[PDB]
Amino acid sequence: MSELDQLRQEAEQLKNQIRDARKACADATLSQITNNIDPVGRIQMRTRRTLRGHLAKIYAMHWGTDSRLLVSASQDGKLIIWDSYTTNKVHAIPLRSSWVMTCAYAPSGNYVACGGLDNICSIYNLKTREGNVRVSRELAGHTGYLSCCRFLDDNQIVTSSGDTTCALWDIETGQQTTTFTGHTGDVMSLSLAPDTRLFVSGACDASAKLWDVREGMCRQTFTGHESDINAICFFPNGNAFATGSDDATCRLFDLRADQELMTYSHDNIICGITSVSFSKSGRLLLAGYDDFNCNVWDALKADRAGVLAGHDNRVSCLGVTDDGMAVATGSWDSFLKIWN
Amino acid sequence: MSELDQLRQEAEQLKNQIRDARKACADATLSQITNNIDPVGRIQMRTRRTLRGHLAKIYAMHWGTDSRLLVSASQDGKLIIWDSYTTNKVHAIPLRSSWVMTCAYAPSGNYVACGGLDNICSIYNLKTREGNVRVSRELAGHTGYLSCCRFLDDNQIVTSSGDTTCALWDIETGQQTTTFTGHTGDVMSLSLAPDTRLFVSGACDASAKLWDVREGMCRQTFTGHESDINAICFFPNGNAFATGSDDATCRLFDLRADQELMTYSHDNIICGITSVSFSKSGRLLLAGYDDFNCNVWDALKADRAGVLAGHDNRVSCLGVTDDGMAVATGSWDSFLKIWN
Amino acid sequence: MSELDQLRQEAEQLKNQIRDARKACADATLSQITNNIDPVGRIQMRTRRTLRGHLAKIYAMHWGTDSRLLVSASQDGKLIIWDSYTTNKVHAIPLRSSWVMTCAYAPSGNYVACGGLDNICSIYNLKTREGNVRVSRELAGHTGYLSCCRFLDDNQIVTSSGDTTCALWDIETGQQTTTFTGHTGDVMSLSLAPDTRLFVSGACDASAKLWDVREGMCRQTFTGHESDINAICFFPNGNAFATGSDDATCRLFDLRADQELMTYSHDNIICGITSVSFSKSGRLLLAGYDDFNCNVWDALKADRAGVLAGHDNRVSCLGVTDDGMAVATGSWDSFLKIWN
Amino acid sequence: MSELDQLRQEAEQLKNQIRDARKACADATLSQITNNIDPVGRIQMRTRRTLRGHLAKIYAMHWGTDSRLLVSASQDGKLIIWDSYTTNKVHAIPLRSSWVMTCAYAPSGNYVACGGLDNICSIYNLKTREGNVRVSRELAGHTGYLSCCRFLDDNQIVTSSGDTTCALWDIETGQQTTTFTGHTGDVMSLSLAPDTRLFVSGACDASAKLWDVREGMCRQTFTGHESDINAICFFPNGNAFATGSDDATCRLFDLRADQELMTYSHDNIICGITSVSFSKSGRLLLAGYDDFNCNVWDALKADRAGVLAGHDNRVSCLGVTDDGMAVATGSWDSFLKIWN
Amino acid sequence: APVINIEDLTEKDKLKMEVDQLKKEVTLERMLVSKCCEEFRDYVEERSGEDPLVKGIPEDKNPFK
Amino acid sequence: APVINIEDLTEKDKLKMEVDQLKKEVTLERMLVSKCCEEFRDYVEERSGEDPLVKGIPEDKNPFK
Amino acid sequence: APVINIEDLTEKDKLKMEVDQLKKEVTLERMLVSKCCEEFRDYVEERSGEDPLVKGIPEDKNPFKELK
Amino acid sequence: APVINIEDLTEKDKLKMEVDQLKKEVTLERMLVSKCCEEFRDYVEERSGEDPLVKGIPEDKNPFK
Repeated sequence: MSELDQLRQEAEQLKNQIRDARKACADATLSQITNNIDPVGRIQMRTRRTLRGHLAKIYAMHWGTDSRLLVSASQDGKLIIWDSYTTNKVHAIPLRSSWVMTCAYAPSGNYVACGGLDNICSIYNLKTREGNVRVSRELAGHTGYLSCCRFLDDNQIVTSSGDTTCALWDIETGQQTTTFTGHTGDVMSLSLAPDTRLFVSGACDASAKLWDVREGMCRQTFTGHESDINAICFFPNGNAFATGSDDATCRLFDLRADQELMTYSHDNIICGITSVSFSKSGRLLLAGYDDFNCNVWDALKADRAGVLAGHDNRVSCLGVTDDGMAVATGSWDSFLKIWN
Repeated sequence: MSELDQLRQEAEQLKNQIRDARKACADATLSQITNNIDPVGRIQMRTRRTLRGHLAKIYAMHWGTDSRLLVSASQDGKLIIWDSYTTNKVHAIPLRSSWVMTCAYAPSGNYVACGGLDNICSIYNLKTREGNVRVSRELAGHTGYLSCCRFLDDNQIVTSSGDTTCALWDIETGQQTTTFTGHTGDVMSLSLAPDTRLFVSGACDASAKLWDVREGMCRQTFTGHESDINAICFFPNGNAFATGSDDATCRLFDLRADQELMTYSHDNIICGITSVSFSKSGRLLLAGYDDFNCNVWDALKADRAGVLAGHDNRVSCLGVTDDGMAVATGSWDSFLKIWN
Repeated sequence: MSELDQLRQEAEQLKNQIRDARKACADATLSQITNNIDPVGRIQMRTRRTLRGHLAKIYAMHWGTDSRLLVSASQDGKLIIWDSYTTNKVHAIPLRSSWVMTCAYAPSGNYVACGGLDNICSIYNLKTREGNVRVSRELAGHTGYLSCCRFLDDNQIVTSSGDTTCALWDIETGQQTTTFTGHTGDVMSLSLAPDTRLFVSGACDASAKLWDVREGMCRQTFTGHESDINAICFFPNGNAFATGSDDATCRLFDLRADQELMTYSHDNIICGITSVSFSKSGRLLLAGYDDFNCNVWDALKADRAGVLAGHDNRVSCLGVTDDGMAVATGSWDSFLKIWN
Repeated sequence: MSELDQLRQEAEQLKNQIRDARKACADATLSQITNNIDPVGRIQMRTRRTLRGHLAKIYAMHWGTDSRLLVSASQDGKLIIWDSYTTNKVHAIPLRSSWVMTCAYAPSGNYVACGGLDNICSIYNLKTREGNVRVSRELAGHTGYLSCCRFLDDNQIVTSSGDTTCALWDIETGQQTTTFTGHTGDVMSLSLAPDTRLFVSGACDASAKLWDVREGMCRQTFTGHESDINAICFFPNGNAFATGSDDATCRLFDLRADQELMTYSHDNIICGITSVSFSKSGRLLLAGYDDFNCNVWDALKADRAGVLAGHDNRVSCLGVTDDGMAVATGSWDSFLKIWN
Repeated sequence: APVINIEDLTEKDKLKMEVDQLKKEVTLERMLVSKCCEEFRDYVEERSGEDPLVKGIPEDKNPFK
Repeated sequence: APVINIEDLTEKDKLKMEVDQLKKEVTLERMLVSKCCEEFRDYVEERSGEDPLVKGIPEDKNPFK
Repeated sequence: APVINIEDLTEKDKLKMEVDQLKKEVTLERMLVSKCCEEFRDYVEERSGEDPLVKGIPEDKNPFKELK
Repeated sequence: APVINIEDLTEKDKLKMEVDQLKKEVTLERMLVSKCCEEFRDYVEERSGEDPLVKGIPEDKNPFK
């Protein structure tokens, strides 16, 4: 009965149609194509520095485009910016809220941002304001926690939120220029494309969606993970992206293929993935795990090339420098560790 | 503190372990092991009867254990008992609600049950009533539509509801003896094991669950479907069951394996499945589709051995007689047809 | 010594290259591509005729253009032209040799041919010389038995021989117009492409070769089998062909693919195949087996759709009428049987 | 006898059954069983010693049980016993025939042996006889070239020959104790089981055969290779063995499985393998190729863990020391190199 | 045996019950699907012949004729 | 030779001739088996329905009996 | 919804919007995975050369070295 | 067996031996390749840690140094 079940019929049929369409294209896996390629062997990275300071669980981090100044936050409401090379607080910004779920670094390095259960994204000018460094803009709009945010530029930032929506903001007016709706679950993260004209988000509805920044719409939705996507990371060439998820698997997705190219997981790895990032060449896919450890995967051969062990608690974040020189890991253990 | 954090994480890891444990046992599909079995030979059933009466859509039907009498439910608010052999309407019961979703014939032939958007499972006394057939009991308790119901005997009946639960009722007292909770979406169908010691339910959460009738708890939960399960039926030996879904596929699940043995679909069949049922031996798996047809699958070979084409609208229900001599199809076109 | 090494190693590398090139193109089998196709089911043909007349093992047979008249040859040194319809022996040609291995019927119906261990292919005029059917030509030149022969027309015939070669003969002159060399074993059978531009041969070297009749050269050699190819039959459209072998499997090869599309066998069939034939549409692939039976395979599904059981001995030959209305099976039990 | 030899068809039929029996047990491959296993880290072995002395192509080499002394054989008519630690050749035995093909080192270290196109396996005493190291015995019996030889003890040696057989000899009496016939092609190599109770031979007939020394019978014959098995090597535990072939692949066979566990090859590797050996644990399977390279395979992952590149011509042979400390490679470039 | 009102459960209550179930299921002794497939096949095979819908029904014995 | 030919060549001649054939075959442009299979399917499908052996023959129309 | 419609839909208006999205997606020209895998493999191949984290880097050049 | 000369074997001799060897191998109790792979994996796994060529040989314990 009702017109409702007719629309229901149509949607299901389109969904199966799409499943069949993708099935026709899944003609091989990446590993099968890379059979001739020799493995990197065994990656063995050692911790160079350990950024101490946070008196509580670190929930995020982000390198500056200079590949040296990185920002980080923790449950003790402290948005700290450090000098990785020397190991010292270049900034220690106390936030009115301790529950910080994300933090961003301006590509210009002139500002940063952060938010969480406060459902706001606060920008912080770290340069154009001498000495007293404080929130020069608070972005209000989301009706749910801020899960992840990424700077497009000084006056533009896109954020994801538990309110089930992502949003593009104009920092000057504080107005949400564009809204991105499509996910039926609390969004957890986003990752901009190399051009930034497009971006991809991972939501709790176990799907990642590609959105056109200018149009403010959904280009395509990706399925595969049988659980929520905690992390997402665009591939250097902008044609693919990786995802981290609670089903304990990392997956590689290709925008032109509209489906995954590979899955990375071992039957004895059952803890969820928190963070995910590629090496400079994209040869390695690093993922942070709840087991306090981070595994480095050979993206090409799907082998687990290494593992960065060193955190007393869950690895919550990890980032790779713009110069591919190093990787940093943030953990619930309150410490940060650089590996090179 | 963590509390919910650790709980929802604990849940995810357990799901991963089960998945991994299942893959460890996945080592063949049914069609592969049946390589040497001869194909059945084109199944060409003809319409033997066309039961005309319901001037509105038929939503459900159940065969009486005598393989002659059967009951059908229609949106015209009439529960009709038919003598398939003669085509005579033995009973035409007017209902308090036109939105019947289910009907059931008690093994004894003494009562029939039904319910729908009224969230009520009404039981009707056919025999004993010295004259007119009157309602004996109205079982109330579910806070959602009654999706399906099956008697165990005259004093016992199991129901499924859009309210996410299933329930065992003592009809004498009109009370639920046991509630079966676990699904996270509307329950759409249920099927009792040949010995009535267990029953299986399929729901909108895309999973099927095996419940212990006496213990009152879920033994197992099977997954694999990509959309809600609209139909479910126990296999003759009690160690397996088939499901019908909006994902356009039927699946055979084995209790000992705890996973499916086979899927039945064609990449060009994209419509939903409303009903599913086995032939007496279990060789054929008949399923009704939203495309107006019923497809008869070779359970062993996973091929379509025949098609029942005669309805000018969606096939909503079907059933095979206990003597394995006939199959009845109910449809939105107002008719019921018997084939063999 | 000389460069014998560089030659054998070169042959190997080339072989390795061909196997790899073929491997990369082997992206599926017919059975998978035929997912959406319904099986023909269980085929049940009945013996319509039992042509009795030979007092010795039949070795070959060939239907004529009219799908009524067919010729047969047996170890008693006799060529019998039967009128299948009436069961009348139209001819009973005495043969200079008893060990006949093959026979063919000219498309015009004016001649028949045969040969065997005599290493001679004898042409017998039937029509133009009303009265006693006498051998009009004895093609000599092969240094081994005539395993098979097939008329392109009244003045041209191709032959396969244990001498490892095949030849195209100008009947009138009795000369070998062209010699096809290449096999490294006894060529067991041949089949001419519908257009006659090419023909194929199966040999004891476990390979099949495609030859261009006019240029006298080998175009391709197909492998896969692990035993002698006793039978070979072109598919209706000239792009594919089937093989019967002692490895107990029938195979379908495609010219463009340069490899097989499908193998037909069951782990419980271990005896050799003597003959192979396609039904008119090519949907059925019928093959004679050493176990006295004929298995008819669903060419598209690879189902063993039927069995032609009736001979008390090895089914040595078989053929389907041009009108595809019936199939003939020759056996060592001296009988011929028409089925449909 | 007569027409169809019961034997020739019985051979095929039995081969078919064996094939079916093996396919039934071929559920997976090794690489699938070792997914959790992490890669071995790129092997980058280096030349520690370059044994200089030969003026022509080296054809064989064999480490002595002391994992220090070793012997090599070259087409210039020279058998050199070197010291791998000091690069000092302890002996330089001139040979009658220049076309040597094999050489063995007695476990005891008292003797060495060699043979080739002269179809003789000459034994040499280079211990208990101080002075002119002379041939102790010349084993004559093979009607074909000696392809390989290995001492069981001082009085027993097993040889393989191009004449299709292998044989056990009593060096004292110079007589053949047992002959091992079965191969239908030139035997190319052999390998003694750890306990010397069995040995395995690889031949041009593309099969490997396990023979029981005492009983002097062939217990199993492994197939799979597409051409000549030029090399063969027992695995440390004696339940498996590897083979090298002209089909460009090395294979691991398990005796209980009666078939291969894994194949090692890359579609861009088309040349032949000349030798094959395992590391002390069995983790690595080293193979010498005709392309002048030696690939070190990860036996478990089937990945190429490394590549020993150091010869200006075909690596004709290689061997890993008994103590797993080093590996030597012989080549047509006159040089021998020790790596680790 | 027990009867429960889903309204008497909180989000926390549901979660706890969820992982309790998962914990029970993880200890499930799963059979090889190949073996389950063979047993399924054998069961069906012992009855395929006597199945009016498979084998067919003689007109004189078809109650729906 | 003239028309016919008797293979009485040397081992070096046979191998030579062999790599010569292999060198021809190696240059072959192969169609994907998937495309070949689909074409084979479409060919048969538009003809099987009326194939006398697939569909059977009505008593009266059978040229045999 | 989009910027021009923050949030204003019914439990059925969404079904319509969902199928519209699906109608567009169903026609996405999709590339074969192997094709995408080769281009991916390739991109990474002419790149893995200077990947610091893969080939390592000498202490003296390592930005996160000692003090000298 | 004993010591036999190939020249002394005729066509029939060999074929008969082939069939007789084939008759014995057909009766072999073949283990599942999975099981063999497991046992193999376990064996290698319990030893590769001390494999000089795998783990590496220290520049003080290398005899070829």
